[PDB]
Amino acid sequence: RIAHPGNHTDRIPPTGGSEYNGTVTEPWCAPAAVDNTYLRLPLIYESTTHYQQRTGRYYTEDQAPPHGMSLPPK
Amino acid sequence: REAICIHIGQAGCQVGNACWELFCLEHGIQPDGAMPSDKTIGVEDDAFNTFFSETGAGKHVPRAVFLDLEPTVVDEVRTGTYRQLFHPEQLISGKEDAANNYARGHYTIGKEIVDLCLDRIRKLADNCTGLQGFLVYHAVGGGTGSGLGALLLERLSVDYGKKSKLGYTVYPSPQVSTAVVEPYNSVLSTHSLLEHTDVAAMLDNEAIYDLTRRNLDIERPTYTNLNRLIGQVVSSLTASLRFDGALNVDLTEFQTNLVPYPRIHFVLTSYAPVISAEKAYHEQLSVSEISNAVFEPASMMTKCDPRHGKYMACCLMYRGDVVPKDVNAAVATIKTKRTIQFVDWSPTGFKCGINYQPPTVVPGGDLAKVQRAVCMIANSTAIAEVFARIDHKFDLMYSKRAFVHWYVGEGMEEGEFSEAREDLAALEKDYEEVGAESADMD
Amino acid sequence: REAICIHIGQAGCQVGNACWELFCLEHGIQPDGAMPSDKTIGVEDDAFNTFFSETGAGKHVPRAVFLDLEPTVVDEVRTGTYRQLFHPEQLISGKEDAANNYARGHYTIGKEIVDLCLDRIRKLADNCTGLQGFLVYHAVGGGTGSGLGALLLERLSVDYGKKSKLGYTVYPSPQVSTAVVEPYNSVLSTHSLLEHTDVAAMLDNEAIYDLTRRNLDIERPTYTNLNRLIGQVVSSLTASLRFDGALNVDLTEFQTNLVPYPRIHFVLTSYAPVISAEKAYHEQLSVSEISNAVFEPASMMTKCDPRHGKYMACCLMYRGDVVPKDVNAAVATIKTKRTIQFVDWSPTGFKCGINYQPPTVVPGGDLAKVQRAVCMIANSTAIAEVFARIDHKFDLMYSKRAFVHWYVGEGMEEGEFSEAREDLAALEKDYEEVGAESADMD
Amino acid sequence: REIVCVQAGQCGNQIGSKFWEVISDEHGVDPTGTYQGDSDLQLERINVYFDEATGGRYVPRSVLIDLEPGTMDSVRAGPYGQIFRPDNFIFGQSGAGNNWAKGHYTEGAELIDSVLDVCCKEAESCDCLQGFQICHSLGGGTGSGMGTLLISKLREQYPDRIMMTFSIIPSPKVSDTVVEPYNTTLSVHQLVENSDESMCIDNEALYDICFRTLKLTTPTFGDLNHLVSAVVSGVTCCLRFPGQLNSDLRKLAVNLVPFPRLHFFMMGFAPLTSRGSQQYRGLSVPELTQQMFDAKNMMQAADPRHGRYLTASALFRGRMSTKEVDEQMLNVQNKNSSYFIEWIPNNIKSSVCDIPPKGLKMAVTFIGNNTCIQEMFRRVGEQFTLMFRRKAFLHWYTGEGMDEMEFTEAESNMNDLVSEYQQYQDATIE
Amino acid sequence: KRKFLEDRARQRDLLRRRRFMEVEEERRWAQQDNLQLRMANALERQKE
Amino acid sequence: EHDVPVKYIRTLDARLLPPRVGHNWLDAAFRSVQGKPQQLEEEFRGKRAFMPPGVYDHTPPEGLGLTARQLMQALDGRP
Amino acid sequence: VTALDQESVGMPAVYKSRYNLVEKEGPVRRERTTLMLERGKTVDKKQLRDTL
Amino acid sequence: APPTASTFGFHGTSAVVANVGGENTEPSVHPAKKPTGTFGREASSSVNPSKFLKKNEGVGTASRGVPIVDATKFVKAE
Ligand SMILES: Nc1nc2c(ncn2[C@@H]2O[C@H](COP(=O)(O)OP(=O)(O)OP(=O)(O)O)[C@@H](O)[C@H]2O)c(=O)[nH]1
Ligand SMILES: Nc1nc2c(ncn2[C@@H]2O[C@H](COP(=O)(O)OP(=O)(O)OP(=O)(O)O)[C@@H](O)[C@H]2O)c(=O)[nH]1
Ligand SMILES: Nc1nc2c(ncn2[C@@H]2O[C@H](COP(=O)(O)OP(=O)(O)O)[C@@H](O)[C@H]2O)c(=O)[nH]1
Ligand SMILES: [Mg+2]
Ligand SMILES: [Mg+2]
Repeated sequence: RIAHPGNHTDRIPPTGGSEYNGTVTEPWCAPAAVDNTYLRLPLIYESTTHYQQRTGRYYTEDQAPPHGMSLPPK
Repeated sequence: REAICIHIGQAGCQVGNACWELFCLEHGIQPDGAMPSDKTIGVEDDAFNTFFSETGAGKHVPRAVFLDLEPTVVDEVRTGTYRQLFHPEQLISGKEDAANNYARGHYTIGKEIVDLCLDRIRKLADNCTGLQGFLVYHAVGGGTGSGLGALLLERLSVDYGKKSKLGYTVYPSPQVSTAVVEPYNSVLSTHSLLEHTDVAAMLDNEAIYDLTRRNLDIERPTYTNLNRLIGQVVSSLTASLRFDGALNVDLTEFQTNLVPYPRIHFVLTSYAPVISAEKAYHEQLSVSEISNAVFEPASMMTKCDPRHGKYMACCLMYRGDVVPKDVNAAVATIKTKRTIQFVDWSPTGFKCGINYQPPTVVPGGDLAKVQRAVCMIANSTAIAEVFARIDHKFDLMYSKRAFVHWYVGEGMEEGEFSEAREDLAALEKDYEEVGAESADMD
Repeated sequence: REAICIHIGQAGCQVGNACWELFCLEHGIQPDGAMPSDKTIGVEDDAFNTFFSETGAGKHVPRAVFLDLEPTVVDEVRTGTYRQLFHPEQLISGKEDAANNYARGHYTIGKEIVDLCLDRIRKLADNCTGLQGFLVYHAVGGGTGSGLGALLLERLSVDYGKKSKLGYTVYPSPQVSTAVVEPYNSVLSTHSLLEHTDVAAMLDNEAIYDLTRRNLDIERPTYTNLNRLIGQVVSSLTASLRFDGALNVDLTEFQTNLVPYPRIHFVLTSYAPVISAEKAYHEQLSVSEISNAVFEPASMMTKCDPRHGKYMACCLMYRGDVVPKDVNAAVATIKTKRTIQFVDWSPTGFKCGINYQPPTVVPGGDLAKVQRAVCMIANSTAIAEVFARIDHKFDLMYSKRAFVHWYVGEGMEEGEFSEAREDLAALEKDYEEVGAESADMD
Repeated sequence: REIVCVQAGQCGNQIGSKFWEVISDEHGVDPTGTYQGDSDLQLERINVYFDEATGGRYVPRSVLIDLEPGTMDSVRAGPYGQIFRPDNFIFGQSGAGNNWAKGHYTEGAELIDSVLDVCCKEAESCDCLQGFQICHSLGGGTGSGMGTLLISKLREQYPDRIMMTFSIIPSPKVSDTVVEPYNTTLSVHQLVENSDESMCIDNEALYDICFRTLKLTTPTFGDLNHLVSAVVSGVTCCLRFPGQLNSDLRKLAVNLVPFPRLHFFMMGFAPLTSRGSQQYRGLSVPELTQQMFDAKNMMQAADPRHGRYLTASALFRGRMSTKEVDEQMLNVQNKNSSYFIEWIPNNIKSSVCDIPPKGLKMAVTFIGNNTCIQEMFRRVGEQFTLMFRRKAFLHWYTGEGMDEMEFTEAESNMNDLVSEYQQYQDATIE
Repeated sequence: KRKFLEDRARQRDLLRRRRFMEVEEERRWAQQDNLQLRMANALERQKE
Repeated sequence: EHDVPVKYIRTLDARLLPPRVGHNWLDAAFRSVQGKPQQLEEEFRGKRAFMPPGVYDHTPPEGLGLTARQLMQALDGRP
Repeated sequence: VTALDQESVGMPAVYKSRYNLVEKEGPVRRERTTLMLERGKTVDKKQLRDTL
Repeated sequence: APPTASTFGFHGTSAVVANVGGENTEPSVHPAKKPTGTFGREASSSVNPSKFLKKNEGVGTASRGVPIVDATKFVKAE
């Protein structure tokens, strides 16, 4: 029902955890490089093990502290 | 009381990340090494001591080394979230890999790195007062894991002597494969694992993938799921040291009960309540149900069928809310089955352990929360089929000397292939002979 | 009670600057020589007396001379921050250097300056009531340090007689090098240090560089770091004279316990908690850990490995909050080790000292602040390997008479090269013979 | 772990300009040379290809060699040209004339000392040196002659490192140069003795990729050199970014080369599809594997159906499951079992890297060691024998000074290479 | 037992939420592709 | 607020797309001027050169304690 | 080295020399000894039994 | 005997800390000391068309199948 809402009256309300920029606490900001405007930068640039280290102690990924795009996480 | 963990190469370090996340979360140590200053439970219990030591500043730090020949994985550990937990000396990294050559690891490259490893192990063993073994995690399919793991186990075995060495080993899956040269490395590895380990637990990634598809509801698993399962198994085996219980089991009791003859030390491992949160509400999960679960071959973490062999000894570890009478009733029910067979020279087939601390639940985890669990390690003649497929693949490849020039260039005599293949053949014949009925008295 | 320090040449004056910085900051004497009225030291106290004397108005002045042939370094001291601390007579400077020639320093140039040095040293020794030795800092690689240090030690040994002379010497590093003629100066130097010193401590700059890169986290070390480490070591050794403790150790006890035969006086030195502030807070620092540290060859301040020889005597100085049970347990653990070996004629291998004053920390990022430390001086046959590399470099150069005309022109017979090389060869044979097991009873 | 690049001749310098554009983009280096990236993950491995100049700037560790500066004069005035170090441009005063002997013996020996001096200057600065990387064509003149000269000198000087080449090879249908068989035969003789691993690309296959697969209306050499730069930057991706299963040039060589003469490889890159079709098919690991073995996406004229695979390698970039990769590689091996050499139990190695190329969710590059490469060498040997029996253009090479005996040695060595491939193709278990 | 039941309930709810979020995420990946496709088509038309 | 604003969607600009095969709007073979430069010879003769500016940042560290500030500050005969 | 106990105005908290130790550990040890001597003279068996 | 646990004199190799064990060995498998380094050799004089490269006469390296490590004074692990 989320994938194909169609014309149904009983639509599923959004969860509020997914955002295009990847952060639920910070608004969109213009990137330093012009060609990176359309990319989802906070999601592309993160290793898998770092992701499971940061997100491991939370039942849900939006409760985790923001990535921060820093070599040691903020 | 204490145990020291040695993590080698990529699989061993990645499994280490899952293990130490779990052990921190189970004891309650924060990722920065400091316990919550406002958490006054009332009695500061000693249970951490099996895995942590204090820095005198009151930080906890763990009894582990991380060993790699390439920098990337250890630098990833150095820059992650747990930066402050580890002592920086514990994270040892070389410059360049062993390039899938056992010969390069053993002769050329590991010989440079091995003395730093020995100095760290020396510094750990000096900060103990009842050390009772080493736990080692590595894969035998890759070059540095095989070559440096063997070299390091040899050096440990000369220096420490009688101290126990327990290995968790990632073996080549029977048809899933990741590299071409896996048979050579596994053959050359098995001589060292035969001589220089007290119990060896065998793992195949294909079995844990099947288990995560079948039991859990995960369509696209990745290594973090497997590593969390392995961490749960290790926590179950070491729980007997750390928490109150009815029947404790020290690692020497494990070694005494599980190993009948000094060469017959390769064991199968399985874990019962692998279950999703949605499945957990349709079923009760009593002692007898999970005891019945550990004996089904669908539960095993190694791709072998135990119905094709005979059990010699089983060690069953129960943790959580279990009562000994229920364990006895379950074991009595297992004994009746006809598709479970013990060698006639092993009448008293079971060892039990019972611990009160239930398994911990990890926030991002995929396992459900459950009141009780059981973990089994068992020794069985079925393992002989496992060796046979490597020997056939080695014979197929070695008949044309398909890659040998790499090994000879990196320092190995061609003769060493045939020696190792004959030694593994004799081990196969030992497992054939032990399972032969005693028809001598007729 | 009192000790006088003599600093010769460039390394010896710069290390003296670092030492007196440290001794001032530990006692609390202001760089003007006064003492602020807000401190709780008390006017009556005497601990300074080992190193300072008062004129009666309460200014402090130190028991030291600085000797150099070039003006620049002493003029740097004269124009620096401690200008008002030193008496101007103490800072003695010639016009021009000994140009890396031992012969020029000993025969031509030092002979003019040496009588002034003896008149100032006499003026110091007349203002004492319990002088108990000379501490000498010099490098044997350069011309004035070798030549004037030897000449001055000869004159001191005639004039003062029985008074003890303990040397700290910067020897030519085994592969780091600064000048071509280092082997000649070091060979010619060792004869005088052999005859005219009671205990000789050996230092190598390559070892202190290794220690500051490996143990400390310093990417770009400079001589001030090395000199601060040396100052800490001297402060540790002289702390036993200056503060209360459980087991005191007088400077005569070092020579009595450490020296078995009158020629066997070359000793290895090491210091335990050389550690950075970030590592120090990652690790506990009990007595037994730092005692284990002083025996690793990675801890040494001389580039030698003691595993290639046998110990004859060890003297262990503990300062700070230490309890005798930890010293006894540590020494018994060291005795247990299999890679640590003592000659069979030295059964009681250890001397202990225990002082309550913890080591002082000098502002900057070269040592953590710690409540306790241990310092070791030890006599071992392994030192013969250190001399052998200089002899090989000497033989290489002397095979072609590569530079000898300079030395012969400045006043030295060619015979002196062969004499010195044979005397150091005899010192190696002494270390070979002393280390030979007593197989005479068979 | 630092790589040194060498770009030789017209083809090499042109491909190099696009390669260094792609690499500078991936690490977020502005065309002024200033770092302007947006994550530390970009910065933390910049050393692999760049040296650091003062206040921000990065400079690329590459040597450019050509006999006439025209291509180099164009790239320098090009949009990224400023990044290159001025001292790294080496040029002569007369052209190679598309003649191997001229390029190897007369202007080669004249210039070569300055190239070796620059390569040594660059090599000794690294804390640990990985293999050299060279891009050149085999059919040309300065590319073939000076590339193989430099390769021989570097193999004398650095025998313990890895030697890697990317090489352009003559199309089966139309020649770009009349004397291609001589230059190709002599260069393959040099490579087969000296090289550790060599990749071959046909321009005809890139033209067919552009026209058939991408349906480009007006393709240009910038597109072909972008395809090459894409595969080249993909093979090295695991060296310079984190991942779940790291890989390395030496591990690729160890898994790909069964015997030391068999080091010539086929290349492919999978996610190619026209903008009109792209709306009709989402990216997924099955889709990548199907495209990866799809001949539309393969960069050589020879077809696998006439040979057998000894070994293959796949490098995946992106966040993806390892299970799907493993079962796809098993399924392809099981369904097409006759095209895989049966006395090796598993021919495919996989590797997984976290960081995809910009603007693609996932990508894979494919390297294949297949016996159908023998048909190319056989064709070149035929054309060589046709020209040599009649002395068709031989006076140029003999006038430079070559002995005719050199030609018979190179022909014999190629014929033995073809025989060795044919023998291993038809081997059996018995 | 009651506390264990409450913990199991909250865990199941949070897992359901996460399962919703992944399906929410895939469409944003699709949008990221769509923007580039549109701009490329417009530029091609201008060149023609 | 988290989505890309419409100022970057409703324009026609070729710099927003990363380089790739098929992105050939801004390259050679389409320029109005196709003359070949003689930059190298002129550069080696020393009458033209490139020298881009650099970047330097002069921010002071934050959160320093009293002792650190004192350490930073550290570095006539009349009665 | 700072003092274990706070509210200590003495900057050299640990400067235990001969003179400091005699002039500081004389009075305190003597006071403890005399307190022990006089305070233990009045023994009360009943109060000790009550505490037990 | 070479110095033990040193940080000088093995630049360009794969070693991190050289010779911790204190045995008679080279610091690393790759040559720490070589005939020529950054100075280079003469290559113009050494190339002639009359001494051309012959069949199976390439440079012998570890990838070809020649144990280069046995020719140096580096102790292998027994
Ligand atoms: N379960 C599990 N298996 C892994 C993991 N990492 C690698 N493997 C498996 O182990 C084998 C590869 O061994 P590696 O650890 O990569 O070898 P290595 O230790 O890195 O040796 P080198 O390649 O020489 O550096 C393959 O079968 C992989 O599937 C992991 O994190 N978890
Ligand atoms: N640790 C340490 N070593 C030093 C210092 N200064 C010089 N050295 C070393 O000592 C040797 C040089 O000896 P010098 O002291 O310069 O010789 P000199 O005493 O000045 O003799 P002349 O040159 O004739 O004046 C070299 O090995 C230097 O590395 C120093 O300040 N600290
Ligand atoms: N793919 C590609 N091929 C090229 C390019 N430039 C030249 N070639 C090919 O390389 C061969 C010519 O070699 P060339 O580079 O001119 O040799 P040189 O004269 O020694 O530099 C011919 O097959 C050309 O088609 C290019 O930019 N891209
Ligand atoms: Mg690896
Ligand atoms: Mg001087």
